[PDB]
Amino acid sequence: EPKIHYRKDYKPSGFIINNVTLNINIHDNETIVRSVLDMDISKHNVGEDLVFDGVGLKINEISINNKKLVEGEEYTYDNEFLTIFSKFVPKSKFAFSSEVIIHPETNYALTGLYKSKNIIVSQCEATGFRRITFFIDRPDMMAKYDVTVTADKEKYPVLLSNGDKVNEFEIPGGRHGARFNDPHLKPCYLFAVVAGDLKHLSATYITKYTKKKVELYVFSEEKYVSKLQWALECLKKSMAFDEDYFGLEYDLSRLNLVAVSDFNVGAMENKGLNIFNANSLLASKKNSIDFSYARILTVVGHEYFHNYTGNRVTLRDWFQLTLKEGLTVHRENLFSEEMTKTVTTRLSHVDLLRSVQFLEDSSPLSHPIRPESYVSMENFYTTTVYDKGSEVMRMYLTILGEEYYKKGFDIYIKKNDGNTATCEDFNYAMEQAYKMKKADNSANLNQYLLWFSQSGTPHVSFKYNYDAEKKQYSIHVNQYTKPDENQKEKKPLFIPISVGLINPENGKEMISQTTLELTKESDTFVFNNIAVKPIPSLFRGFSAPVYIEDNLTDEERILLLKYDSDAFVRYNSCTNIYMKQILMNYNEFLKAKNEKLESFNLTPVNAQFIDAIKYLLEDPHADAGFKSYIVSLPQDRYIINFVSNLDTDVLADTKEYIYKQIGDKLNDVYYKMFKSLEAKADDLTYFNDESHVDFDQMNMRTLRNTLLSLLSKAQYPNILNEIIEHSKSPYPSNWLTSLSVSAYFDKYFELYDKTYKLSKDDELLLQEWLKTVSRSDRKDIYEILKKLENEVLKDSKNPNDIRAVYLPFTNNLRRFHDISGKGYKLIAEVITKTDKFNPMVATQLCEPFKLWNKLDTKRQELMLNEMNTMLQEPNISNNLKEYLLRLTNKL
Ligand SMILES: [NH3+][C@H]1CCc2c(Br)ccc(Br)c2CC1(O)O
Ligand SMILES: [Cl-]
Ligand SMILES: [Zn+2]
Repeated sequence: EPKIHYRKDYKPSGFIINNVTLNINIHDNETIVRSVLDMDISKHNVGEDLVFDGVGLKINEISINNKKLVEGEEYTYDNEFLTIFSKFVPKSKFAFSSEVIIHPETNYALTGLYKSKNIIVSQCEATGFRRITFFIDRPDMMAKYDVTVTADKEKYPVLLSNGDKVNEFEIPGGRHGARFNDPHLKPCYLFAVVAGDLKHLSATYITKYTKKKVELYVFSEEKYVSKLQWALECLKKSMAFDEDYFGLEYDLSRLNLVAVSDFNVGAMENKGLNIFNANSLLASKKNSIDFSYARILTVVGHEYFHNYTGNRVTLRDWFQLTLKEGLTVHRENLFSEEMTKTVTTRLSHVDLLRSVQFLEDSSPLSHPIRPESYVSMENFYTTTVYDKGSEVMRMYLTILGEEYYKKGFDIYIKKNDGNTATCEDFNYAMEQAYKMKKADNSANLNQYLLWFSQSGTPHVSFKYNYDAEKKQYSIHVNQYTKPDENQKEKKPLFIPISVGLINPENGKEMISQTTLELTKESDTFVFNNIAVKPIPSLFRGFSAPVYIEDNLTDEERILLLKYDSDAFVRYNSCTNIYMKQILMNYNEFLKAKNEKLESFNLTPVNAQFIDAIKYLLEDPHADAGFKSYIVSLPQDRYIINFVSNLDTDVLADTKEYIYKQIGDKLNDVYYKMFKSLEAKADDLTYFNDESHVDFDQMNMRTLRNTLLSLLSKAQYPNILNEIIEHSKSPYPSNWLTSLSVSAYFDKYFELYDKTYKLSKDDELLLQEWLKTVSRSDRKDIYEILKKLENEVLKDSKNPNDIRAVYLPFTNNLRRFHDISGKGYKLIAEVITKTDKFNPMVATQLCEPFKLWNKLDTKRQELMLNEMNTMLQEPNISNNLKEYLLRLTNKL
């Protein structure tokens, strides 16, 4: 029965905070925070008490207009809210001031002000500023910030906060201070401070239009300063992209990026002072796997793009979160697609959406991208809000085209720059462009708003007709969203369907690609002068976030896979072929299990599909990244969206059969390709250059490592020789793959020790090594996890360490879901232990339970018993309690 906030209840504050003047004085065993708030009474004031958020603060004194308030008589504080009785609240402009004590050195929850190794750092989104000092801690309370930080100079030579550094000064006793002025009004969740012995790389950027000089700095601890350069390159690329595509320039004289080792999320867009999980900022080619480079490009870009979509235009309230996150992910997706120029970039986003986000949207946690209520906002930084939000933001571009999309985006910025905004404000701007494109001032996007308010994944299904004498082709389309616990009645959405038509005789396009606008529950689209029966290429680029039911034969899907122009449709046609096979074999194994059959049949894999995989693999002009997708079955969390009461044992048996069906025909091709790809995949050009990344070459290594895994599982003759040579590669992607694939051989623990020694002296590489062990397909994985706990992880409270040890293992379909329930018990024990010092990470660790009600009856009960046991833990966090109550349909 928690405190629940509702979107419909929004109302402006009765107060105004115009300026914030902070003095943050860091000592070994306490930090003293002095704060002066220059305040006023708003037009919405009705004489209410003045209530500040303030969580876990120790009050030394509080004052109004430099007269101390008296506890009990004039205020009360209950460790969450400071209430000043209205009788003592002025009726015009006044100053509120306070001095509180906080303890970053024991703040293991990494919210508010905390210590990460030898760095002091803040994290204030969403509602952490109230853990530093008193505030009306909501994003519509925008103010200007004057921040002084003081500390021991030897321990903390670098002091940072938002904006211009206006003074530096020495203090008796070996201390010093620095003062910052941020001229841009901001909500308090964008405040940040950093103190540490930081080293940096720097550059000067000159903006495109106003020719402003901007100093760019990237910071880390001294040991890792050599890992800063790619992030700086990524920042320069991000700034140029926002200038080139959106015409947006940076608006301060300096921008700082800072890496810290202990961080709950990827990074944070604090104004002029972006703070990063080190794993999302630091890399070097000797000490990072390839995937670090796309991760840093993404996160550095994302944080930079927030400078407009989030900071200069911010949020009226937290229900609008997708307005900054969906939009900023979309901006980062456009950026990364342009930077990498690989079709796999878009494909990876689709692969993530249709696995983890579709799972979420059919789970008890399902919510629209603009939720209707919350208890802890930190539980709603979800793949729905971010990734479905991004697809909803991308649909605007698909509908409008680039020219009118840019026009609408510029309207959004112009109308809302410097202010809070709502999702409706964005839709309104897009609507102005829509009216232009349609040349119709009665056109509107009112229906489009359902994408913000309606939960659940739409299902879009197709039927076809071709009249050869008339040369007339028809596509009959239906949409359906399943009722859920948010709406028992669902409405049709505005679904853009990018389509082409392929001539199956020559593989050629038969129409100009066109985007069909489905706005009704069903529609028929007719095409004339279609000279022969086509195969339709549907939802090109994955043009709407939906379940696609193409009702094509496997023969037609093979032709698309081979000849279509659109990477997504080729990949999806392959996905659909696999799913048809998976569901068939799954049912065959399931019946044999349920009926305790002594003999039964399995349906073999389609031989023409196997031939098509071989054809694409052997094509020297086809794309290595795309090839790695075609030889992999769909993700387990994708598959589960199509199976009721999923028995994970039967699914594992199903995958095993299909992979071996294909390998028994293609392993020699796999081996030949693994060998022929080596020269180009592993070429050492630019290995000593952190300013250039070859994303195509990286995709060649991904393909090689995918093929090696398939060949190792298959026990291909003498493949251990290749694994051992692979362990000698300079590329960590390769030598960590050699550990993974050696799980099937007696050399596993030899390579475990070899790669440990290669990893143990770099904090981030060791975490990648932990992930590799955790995900190893070992029969003794439970004993290996104990080894990691006892020898490596031990008592670490570092979120990266804990997540590395446990989350990859939870994707071990056969072992995590052991029918004894021991894997559920193991992870629940970790969740409960972690919740006592880091509620956010504890809730992140709950991820495997999200599919609990989609599993077979026995596993459902096992998972539910562990969740209810977690709910019984004394002093459970609000974060974890809310999450588990919602997930078990109690909230
Ligand atoms: N505002 C920050 C919130 C933290 C977070 C989370 Br949670 C998930 C993905 C990303 Br990317 C981020 C970075 C961010 O800038 O959105
Ligand atoms: Cl000063
Ligand atoms: Zn973000």
